Amino acid sequence: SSWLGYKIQEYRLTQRLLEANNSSCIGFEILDSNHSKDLWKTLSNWMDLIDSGEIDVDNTIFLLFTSEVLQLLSTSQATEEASKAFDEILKIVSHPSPSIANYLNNFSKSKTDACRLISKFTYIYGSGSAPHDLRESYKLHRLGALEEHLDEIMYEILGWVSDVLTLAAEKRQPTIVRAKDFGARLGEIESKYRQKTILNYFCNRDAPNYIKQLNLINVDDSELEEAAIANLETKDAVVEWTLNGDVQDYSYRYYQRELRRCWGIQKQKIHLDFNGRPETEVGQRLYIECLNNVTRYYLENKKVGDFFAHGTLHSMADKLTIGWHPEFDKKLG
Amino acid sequence: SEQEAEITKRSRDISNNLAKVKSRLQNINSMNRLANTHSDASRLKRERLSLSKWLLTQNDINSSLFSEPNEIRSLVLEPLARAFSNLEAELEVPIHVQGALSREKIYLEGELTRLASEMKDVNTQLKILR
Amino acid sequence: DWLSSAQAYVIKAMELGLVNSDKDIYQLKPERLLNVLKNIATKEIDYSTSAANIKYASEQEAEITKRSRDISNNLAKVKSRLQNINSMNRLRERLSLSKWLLTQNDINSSLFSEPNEIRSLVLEPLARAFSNLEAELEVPIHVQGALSREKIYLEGELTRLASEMKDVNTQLKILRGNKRKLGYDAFSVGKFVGEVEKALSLMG
Amino acid sequence: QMLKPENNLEKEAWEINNPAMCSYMLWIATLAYYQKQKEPIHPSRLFCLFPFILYSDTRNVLLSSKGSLKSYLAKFSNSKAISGDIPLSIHFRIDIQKNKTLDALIVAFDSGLLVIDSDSGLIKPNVSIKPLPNSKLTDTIKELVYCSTKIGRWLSEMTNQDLARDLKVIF
Repeated sequence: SSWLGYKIQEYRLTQRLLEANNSSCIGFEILDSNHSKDLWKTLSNWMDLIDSGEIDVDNTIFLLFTSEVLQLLSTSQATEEASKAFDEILKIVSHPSPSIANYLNNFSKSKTDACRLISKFTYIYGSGSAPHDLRESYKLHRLGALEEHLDEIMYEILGWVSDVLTLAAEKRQPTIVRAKDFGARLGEIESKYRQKTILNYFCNRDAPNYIKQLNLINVDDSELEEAAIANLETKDAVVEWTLNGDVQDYSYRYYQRELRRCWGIQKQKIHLDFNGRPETEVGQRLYIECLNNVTRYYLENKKVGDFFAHGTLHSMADKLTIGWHPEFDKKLG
Repeated sequence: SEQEAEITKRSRDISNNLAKVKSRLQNINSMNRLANTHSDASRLKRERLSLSKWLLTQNDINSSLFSEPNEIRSLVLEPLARAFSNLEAELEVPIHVQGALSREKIYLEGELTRLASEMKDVNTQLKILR
Repeated sequence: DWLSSAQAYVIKAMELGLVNSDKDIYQLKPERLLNVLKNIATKEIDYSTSAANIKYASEQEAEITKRSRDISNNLAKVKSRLQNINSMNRLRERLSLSKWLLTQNDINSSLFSEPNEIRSLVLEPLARAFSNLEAELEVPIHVQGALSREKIYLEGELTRLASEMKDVNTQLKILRGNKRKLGYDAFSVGKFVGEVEKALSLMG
Repeated sequence: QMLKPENNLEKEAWEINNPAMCSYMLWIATLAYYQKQKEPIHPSRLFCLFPFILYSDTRNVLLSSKGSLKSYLAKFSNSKAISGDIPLSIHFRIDIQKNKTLDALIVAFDSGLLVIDSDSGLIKPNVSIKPLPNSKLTDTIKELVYCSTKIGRWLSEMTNQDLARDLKVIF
């Protein structure tokens, strides 16, 4: 599906964060024997969390990755089964080592807190179908599906999940990740990879030369969308004007030559002045000082819109006639 | 105070992000209108260009008045027929493009509500510390 | 005239102000629209920016900008026929297509670059038949029609649509302002009131 | 001639005031001229076609009109009495569209659409080539072909003298 460098560690965490609604999936706590130290090390780490009130609002989810006790913690959803599991863990064997006793004696502090810890617990393992499970869960669980390109979206959200997993694992806190922050990050990834790779691909057309000459300046996507809608609106205005015969069909030659004059004037004005800036920066300055100019200019000796000047500048740059980057003819065409 | 410094820093961040979100919503409404506007303009262009294949066939089957081989057909007419053939396929907005436009519109409405709530509670904390 | 400046400041006073104004601004009465700016200019509190107000202005600005190009497509047609009015009072002249076809004989073609094909078949037969009309109806037949009423009406068409540009483009300038700087912090609202009180300094 | 111009703006103008359509509308107006009297059309009549059909201040009035000669001319002057600069602009739209008409003749001169006769300069259409029926047209061509036939039949009763006073054009 995605780039499969991420293991099941990130896959099951992202899948369980996908099927949630503002409920923080706390403490992945990777474990790799009924009397093992790391088990009660992990359940002892969640003591101060539920003992405090800044993290648990009685909506958190606790779970484990990779024994009779594990089934006792996993297979109990209600309070009475949690009580029965608590009495079974409290009477299974005598206290073998102090390294587990120091966690067990405080684990037996409160019956109700332990019962709510069991009621939110669900130990899971996962398998090799975890990328397929994440793919199917995102396909049939996400409202407003983005099925045309979901591999790279899952790649970015798995990169975010792996980054927060490493940031939680390197330091001394458990894996506290909320579904709200996960939903915000997945929404940002979805919006970034819908507004650009498909939407902006429809309304600019295989990377035409005007959008590439914009890309040489590497300006933000708001100017990219403004340029695309200006070019489309200018082409549609030409279509409307020559359908109804408003302007004669050679005044675009007198409009485009004058624009060559203004582009040469602004190029001498802004390229000779600095001569010590980066090429992209002086190209950005030339582009903005061209756009705030060439707006009072007349097509067929009458007033024309701002959108027409911007779109004819972009269509003029599309045929490699004018440019924004100082080195643009060697880069393309 | 440094608390006022970080509060003003995050307020500037949220203000610039809301400015970008409003600009993106204005753009996405512009493309939402421009999809059907460019579809209508392309339909009118296709209607004006639909005689080109017929004139291509009557160039193929008839005898011209020009004795010397001229490339007027090769440089004029099949450009128009090729434009007709391209505009036949590039007329209608695709369903996934319109769906992505609508999903981006409702998502930008969602971030408008979210960042407006963020605006509301940050200006409350400004007006309670000052 | 005035209400363009009033309505543009009211719409941006819901982006950066304390008024919600659930009544529709397009159908709002002018006398209601002046009390909204007095509330912003007198007291500046409860900076409640909401998405229901911001999303209304994006459709309001896009409807105003759509109305801007429809006036310009109508302002162009008034200005295009005004030049044909002004060409009438200075007069008509002979078009002389037969002499005009000879200018294409002495000019480059670049498509049918061989000059022995088009001149021997098309442009000289078109010139000789056009030269017959320069010797048949060469008498100056009078041209009438009394186009003085078109000068009066298109003066009224020009003084209405250009008056709309001095109103509509005022609404674009207030609503856009700086697309680099549409700030939503406390400093942007504080400098917004100074622009509002300048426009209301001239009520009489 | 107009090939595809090396501008993106002027290419879109070229695909609408296009020379394959413009050589078809001249052929239809020649066919409406040749049907009435079986006489070759004087080449100054075909120049006046594009002032009518390639604009909108005329072409939207030919669709409403159904009469002949001054019945259209009353529809600007006295039938609504609000405009009337439009039929005086037909003389000026000769010079604007002389560059559009002249090479629309040339594409019509190839492919057996319009045939000129020797050095006399008389255009005859190809009656052996069947035109498109009104069913197989599109929406915009159904307006223009009806406009081309209507102007092509109005000029059949137009001699050399009354073009200078009714159409107000002098060549």
